Amino acid sequence: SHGLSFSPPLSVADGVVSLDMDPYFCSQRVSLTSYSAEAQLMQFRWMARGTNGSSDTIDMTVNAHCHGRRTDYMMSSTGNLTVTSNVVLLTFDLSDITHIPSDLARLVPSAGFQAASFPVDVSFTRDSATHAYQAYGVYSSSRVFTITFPTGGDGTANIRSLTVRTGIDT
Amino acid sequence: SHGLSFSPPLSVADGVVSLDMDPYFCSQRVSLTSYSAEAQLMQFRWMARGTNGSSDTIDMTVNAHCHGRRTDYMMSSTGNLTVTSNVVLLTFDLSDITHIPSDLARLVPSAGFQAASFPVDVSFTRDSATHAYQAYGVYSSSRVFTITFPTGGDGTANIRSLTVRTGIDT
Amino acid sequence: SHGLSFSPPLSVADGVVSLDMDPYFCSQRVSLTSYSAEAQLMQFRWMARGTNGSSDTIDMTVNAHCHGRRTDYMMSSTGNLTVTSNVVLLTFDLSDITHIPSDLARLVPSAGFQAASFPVDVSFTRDSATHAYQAYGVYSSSRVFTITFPTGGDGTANIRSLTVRTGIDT
Repeated sequence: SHGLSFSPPLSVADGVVSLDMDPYFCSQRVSLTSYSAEAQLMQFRWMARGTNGSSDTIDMTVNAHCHGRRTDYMMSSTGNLTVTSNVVLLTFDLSDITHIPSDLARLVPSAGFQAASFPVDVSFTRDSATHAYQAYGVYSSSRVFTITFPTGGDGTANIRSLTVRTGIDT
Repeated sequence: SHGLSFSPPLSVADGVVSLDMDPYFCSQRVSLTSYSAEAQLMQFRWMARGTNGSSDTIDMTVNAHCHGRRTDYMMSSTGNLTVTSNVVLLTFDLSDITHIPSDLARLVPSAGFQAASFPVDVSFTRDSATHAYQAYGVYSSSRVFTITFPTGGDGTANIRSLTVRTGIDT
Repeated sequence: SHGLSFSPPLSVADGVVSLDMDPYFCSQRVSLTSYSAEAQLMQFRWMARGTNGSSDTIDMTVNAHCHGRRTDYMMSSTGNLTVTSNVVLLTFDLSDITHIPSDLARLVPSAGFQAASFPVDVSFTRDSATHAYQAYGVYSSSRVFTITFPTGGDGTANIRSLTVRTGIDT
């Protein structure tokens, strides 16, 4: 007879058998329960880059609420973005963050999450009018996602008061 | 002495003891962590059925974002819905989907979830004005939920640009 | 040789080794999966207290959707709130709830969650105009959170139709 062996996330050390727990995901308070890691509200500025229908950049003030392995993004723009077409792509690369939090892992999506486009709420003012769209993002790599949204009209224009609301599973 | 026996989700095969993991819920990367299953953004059309305060139907364009065991619904209507009263019930039965994704399990709520009404965001235009409500749905069975919302006024009318935003735990 | 010992959330009773599961977080259906606890939609009234930029109180009609260890709050006000400044703090203490649900644990945030400010969506009408803000709350203790939001203008005024939308991890 072979004895008993323990496969991850089960482990054994000095006769004690344990469940190894990601504290951002789970903990025990006797029974197996939700995360024990402290939540963070991160505040930083993110320079987004127009990558299609714009060669412009725009500063976003970002509040990243990290709770368990959910990071929720609340972004607001200062400035006008120059658009050239009826659709624009705005790229969000982790290198274009100033500040940059130490828990950078809270801004990288899981491999599971990265596999699909995800919903992004977009609003902005163009020609004094408030536009609002159900847009979509997709990660191109683990550090970079691009959102795609309508500009409100055609040709060259300036969109202002850009808000972005979305979230990722990390 | 009886020995040791392992209760689900613990299991033993050839001396190796494991935690069986639903990959839509959890995985191990050494420690027990969040889901490893790939996210999906599903796109299909859903014919909703007025079931009270309407005998009409309306085509919805649905984006179902499946991430872990969360499915988030973003629906937008093409067409007018005929209403007859100040409140309407709109039924969403899985059989009235065209396309219909192969991972249909992503559109069935958990028994836990099904036990309560859940929040649904509803908006639409009636008489040129944009209405918006915090509405509620409830599953009648595991395949069928009905949302209940105000129509914006009284008697016969046509509501347009119907949006529905909600999510289910599957 | 010492034998094998089982650390929480693993446990052993009469030779049977188990994973103890918080049913609000997890269950087994063979593999380890999401919560099995029934969801609740709670409905109660909550008297909020102006604690800075107001010495007033305001009745909120609250719908608390409890699903797993997520509680989502949908609040709507009846009445005017008297404000005195350009920013207001509104306190939500569990003692000021009437009704008060028996599953009060669904309205206490986790120690993890409590550690950070969290996003709160606020809207209201002032001077006939509809204001809307991305606001923030923070728990001062496990029973009491305070939201902080702009009033829409300055000096004494009355804000009406106050809505509050937020959620907590419990």
